[PDB]
Amino acid sequence: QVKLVESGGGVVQPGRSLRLSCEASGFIFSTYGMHWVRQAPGKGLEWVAVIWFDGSNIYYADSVKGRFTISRDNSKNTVFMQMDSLRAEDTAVYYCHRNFYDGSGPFDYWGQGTLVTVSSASTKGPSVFPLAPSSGTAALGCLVKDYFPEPVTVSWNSGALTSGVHTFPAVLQSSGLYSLSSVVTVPSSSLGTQTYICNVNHKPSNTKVDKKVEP
Amino acid sequence: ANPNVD
Amino acid sequence: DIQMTQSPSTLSASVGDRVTITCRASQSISRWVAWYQQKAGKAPKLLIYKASSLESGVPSRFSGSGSETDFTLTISSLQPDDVATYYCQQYTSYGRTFGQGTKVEIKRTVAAPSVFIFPPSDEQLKSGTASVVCLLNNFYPREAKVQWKVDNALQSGNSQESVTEQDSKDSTYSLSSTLTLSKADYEKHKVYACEVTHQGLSSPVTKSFNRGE
Repeated sequence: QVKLVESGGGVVQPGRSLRLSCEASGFIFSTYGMHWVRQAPGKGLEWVAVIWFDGSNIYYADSVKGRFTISRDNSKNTVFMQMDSLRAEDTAVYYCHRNFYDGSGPFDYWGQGTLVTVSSASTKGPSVFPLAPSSGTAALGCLVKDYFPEPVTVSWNSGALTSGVHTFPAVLQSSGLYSLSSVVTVPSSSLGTQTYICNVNHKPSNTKVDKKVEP
Repeated sequence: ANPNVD
Repeated sequence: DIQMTQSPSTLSASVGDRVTITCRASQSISRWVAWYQQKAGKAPKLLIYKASSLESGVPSRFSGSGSETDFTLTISSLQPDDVATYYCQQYTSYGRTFGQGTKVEIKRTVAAPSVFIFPPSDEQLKSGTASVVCLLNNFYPREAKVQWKVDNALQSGNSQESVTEQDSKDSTYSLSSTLTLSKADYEKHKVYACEVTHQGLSSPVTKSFNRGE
């Protein structure tokens, strides 16, 4: 089917440059256009740029005019956005987006977004610690501590365990590094038979940790 | 008329 | 370009209530308005297009109306799964502009939290730091107080909280409070306890453990 995959996010120093790409699958970019839409943390959606399938009809929002450059690969089904002179206000999740309307109905698709962090800090992979179930139902979890920048994705048993999972929003510590915990409630009947592993992914630092949680 | 419609 | 003005900014209502959200365009957009729903941590989803038509899969309780400059999104029967932020959008031309968004919260009955305490892991103690986590699970309303006691000494400046968004089915919250100390300062005291007060609890519930048992 249709999928849009953004890549290129991570930390970038203020005043420096960063290149985003969006790979489009399940359709040919031979009609209509492609959009970039960004969302600052806790803020609203903001359309940023558009490009047509043939490179024409390029428009930018006033907030990024003269700094962002949208373009498409003439050889592949991929669109790019070069982002120069980045400032703190540019920190946002950046979504690749495609929308049009036919007699068949609406065609509206979004990537999962990539987080650009405009910061003077360095990238740091996290450490993963188990929240062991101790002395009805029992709760266990994983503490993902001291990482920068966001985000960190956490799953349990490679996504086979979802019910009762609470992965809390990250918290900015005194050190300036992020930390979060993901917890899950299970019946204490299963602590002796079922294995519980949290899968932690920090893409900006190429960190993939599988941590088994034991009583 | 609309560039996103038909 | 065309400016979109959305209201209200935030609203809370009960299950089954009618929710009304309005958008204004700075100039005529005919009926080229769409309404998007975005839930916590996920990408936006198209709900309404051409002011009034529903995207595939959208429940019938979502409706839209309006033309030219004034448009309205209506949820005829607010459900816990509708807790999200909603955005209007015009698509008259090649670009887009969104409204500021309306966060929709839901009201429900009081639910007391289940409190769990987690001692610091031994691998973190080998790393040189110590974190004590206290978990408040599936409660309403959001307002709660978590007090950290170390040998019955109240703490301040060394704990941080995080709260999930309302659950998509029962609309409760869950909260985590993390007491972060140095390994040297942790191996000092004996008893670590988190005291929790909440409207659903008759008296403050305390979860405690002794260091190294």
